[PDB]
Amino acid sequence: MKELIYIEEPKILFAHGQKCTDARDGLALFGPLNNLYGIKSGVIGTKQGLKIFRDYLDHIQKPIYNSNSITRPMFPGFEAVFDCKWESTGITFKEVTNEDIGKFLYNSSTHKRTYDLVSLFIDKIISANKNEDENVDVWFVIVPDEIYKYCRPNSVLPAETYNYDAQFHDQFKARLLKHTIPTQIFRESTLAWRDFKNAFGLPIRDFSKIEGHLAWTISTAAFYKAGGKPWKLSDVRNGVCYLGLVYKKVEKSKNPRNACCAAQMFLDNGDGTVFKGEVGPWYNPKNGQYHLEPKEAKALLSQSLQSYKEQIGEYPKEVFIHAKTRFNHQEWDAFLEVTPKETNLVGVTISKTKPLKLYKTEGDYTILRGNAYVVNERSAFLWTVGYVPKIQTALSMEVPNPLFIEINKGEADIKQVLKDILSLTKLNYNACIFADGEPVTLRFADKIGEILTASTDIKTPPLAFKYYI
Amino acid sequence: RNKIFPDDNDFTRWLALKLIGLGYEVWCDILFLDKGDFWSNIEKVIREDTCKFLREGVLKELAVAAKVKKQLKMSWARGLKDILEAFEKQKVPKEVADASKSNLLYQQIFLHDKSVIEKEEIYDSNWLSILSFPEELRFHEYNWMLPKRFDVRELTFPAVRYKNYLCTFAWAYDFTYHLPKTETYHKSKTIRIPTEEILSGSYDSNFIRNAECKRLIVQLLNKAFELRMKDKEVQEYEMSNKTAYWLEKGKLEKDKFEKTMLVGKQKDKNWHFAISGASKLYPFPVLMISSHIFFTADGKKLIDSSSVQHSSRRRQGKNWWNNTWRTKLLAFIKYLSDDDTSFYLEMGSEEKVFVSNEPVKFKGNVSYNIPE
DNA sequence: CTAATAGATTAGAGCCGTCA
RNA sequence: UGACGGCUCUAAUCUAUUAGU
Ligand SMILES: [Mg+2]
Repeated sequence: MKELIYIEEPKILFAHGQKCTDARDGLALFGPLNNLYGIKSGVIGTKQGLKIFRDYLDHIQKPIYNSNSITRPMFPGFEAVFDCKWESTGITFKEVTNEDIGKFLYNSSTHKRTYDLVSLFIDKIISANKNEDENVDVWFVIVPDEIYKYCRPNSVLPAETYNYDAQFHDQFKARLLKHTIPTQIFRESTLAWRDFKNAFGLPIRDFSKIEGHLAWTISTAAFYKAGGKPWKLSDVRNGVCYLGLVYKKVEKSKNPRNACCAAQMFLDNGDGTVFKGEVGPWYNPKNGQYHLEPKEAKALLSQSLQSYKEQIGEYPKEVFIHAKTRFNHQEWDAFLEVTPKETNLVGVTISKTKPLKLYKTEGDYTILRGNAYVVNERSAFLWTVGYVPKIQTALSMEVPNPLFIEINKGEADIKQVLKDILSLTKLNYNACIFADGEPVTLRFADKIGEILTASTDIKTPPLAFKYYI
Repeated sequence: RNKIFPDDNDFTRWLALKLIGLGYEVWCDILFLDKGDFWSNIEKVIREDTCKFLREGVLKELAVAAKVKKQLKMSWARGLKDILEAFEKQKVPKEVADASKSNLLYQQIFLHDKSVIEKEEIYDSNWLSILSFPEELRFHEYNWMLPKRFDVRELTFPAVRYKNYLCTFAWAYDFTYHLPKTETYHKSKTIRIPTEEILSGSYDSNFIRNAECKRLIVQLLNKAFELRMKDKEVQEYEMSNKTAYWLEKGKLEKDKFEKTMLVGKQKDKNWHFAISGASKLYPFPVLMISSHIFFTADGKKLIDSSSVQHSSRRRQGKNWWNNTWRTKLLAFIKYLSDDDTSFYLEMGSEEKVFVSNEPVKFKGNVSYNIPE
């Protein structure tokens, strides 16, 4: 008979040096780490986008209720939970003429009108940022739904501007990298979710029970993009530096141009936990292969180590590299070339797709989350998704597929690696959640990859995650 | 002394927690979960150590407050500020403020019946245990005695080409019908290798590599699984990269096997549970059975619209729970069992590979109380 | 270099659900 | 692109065998 072990709860630190396990109530009862002053917002778009954004900012400061409060916590207001006022008074509105909008949705080609839209938004943003006496905190982007809906990559409307990407968000985020402006991209469908209906009398998707998490998620992401931190960890020990690595492909190009991006947990000596993406995209000319060349991987690891040392003062003993693919011999040689003298390296491979479904004998609820099945000394299943005793509900719907955490190379302890991986599932600032089904060290790198893919000429890339998330 | 006396449940919760957080003592019924001395204490507090106070019951409380007074002779931020100003102006006493008490009360009250129970549990799995293997791995030297386009996968016995050999678990003189020139075969030129050393990892030879040998054996296992599924009058679906084997309609007894429903009807359309065989030798020999749901029109002919397949699968998978997945998997596995405890894969005239019908059982240490 | 048979690995688009 | 998960189809790429010179 085979045995199962349990991994202790990670817990997360909050204001006043308190501790808890759930991020939402850790913020609600105790507050965020720092204290902000205010947030200033500016809408780019039509007057309709202005109206929608003002309505959303008025709704965020007010209490939000659902049918049953057991499933999700309620929203009491952004200022009350973050201790900083942010409403529709510190606003800078930039018009977008409908006449200019109409003149671009006519070429029937996605490339030209997409590039024209990106330019017509970025020029207004830069003009407002430069030639105005106000100082907006976070620049907000509102996009009409139908125009982008017709801007799909493999779609048509029923050469200077033709050799570019066929997507809006990616190129738009890639073109604001050299300006270092915190820009947040909203589709009109998200915020104006109440003014869109159908000819049936009932919504297609039941959004009446996810309003609270929508509000929490957008508020946390915005507050992060304002320069504040909602929470951090309680037991980040010295010698810990998590580093991510995700692969992406550029699709429409002469060469396959495999795109690999990195993200990095580490300490900033301010008694906090600062997440910055020390990422400048590394290109793999070979087709189909998902292995960095020695040069690019060596550069990635050297940049991570230098960032840590210049951030803290000494090279950490241990480095964790969470990857979605396995490693080769020369790649590990490249990572070992810049490894400090008295240090060791661990590479965790997380193969998401593997068939293993477990059944409880009596109950219809799935396996408990923090369970761990030790196949061997260098292999284990960790149910990053599972039943949560804190909220008594199920994170996933169907039977979860446990992640296959393999210590691909190096020597470590399976218990410690699994505990650290479980801990890293709460440090996202996009959505204020309980725990993530995938480590954020393997997801924020992917979001970086999808952001900084549409263009490759950018020099001096942004560091913080306010820009990309 | 030193104490101060269902539509707004969370509002009251947050208000009380915040008032405690700023150092204002709040007494409420949400502290003591147990009920049944519940009113006498309140009356004693009102009569003895109550100085200032901040439906039939509401009327009675209002009357009590009036008697006490006679005897004495937008947003929530504005409300919170007004409450704080009123408390400060009235000079309501307070002690040293701390959040440790609030954290402890939250830990010991909010998540009382949501804790960890140290109880061992047993879980099933989708891995079918493998019992035994035939005594040898057979390689047949079929030199210039078979057609070059003979298409080895058309045979009734599982075999796959390798260099100039043929690998199978059958005798050297099987399937002579499809390959007529078989009789003049010398038996001393057939390579036999025992399964134990090659599978456990004790076979290093130039003829075949261990990873290659494992790939060959799992190919034979998948091919024989396909042949067995064809043998049991079970239709097939050619998936995106693999093959799935789905029972027909009316094959079972009242569409039920061992008190389990595997094929059924949805609206005016028929759905069919299916399985996919993929044997792997890591960590230990198993015969993985992934689960799928396909939809057809009349129950026998597949529908040629992948979008319809995905939409129907996602619509059906919303209502499925752990019990249903377990029951369907175990019933489908038991339906292919032979006699009592295992079903063989017909990989030979008299030689078979035994794979047990009971999936591997996992044992745990910590359980979850599943409180209804 | 080029075309068939398997396994094992990888990404990418497109769609569905959140109540009870 | 407010999030997450579970999926379908989808091709590409590595290894071994075979046949096109
Ligand atoms: Mg972003």
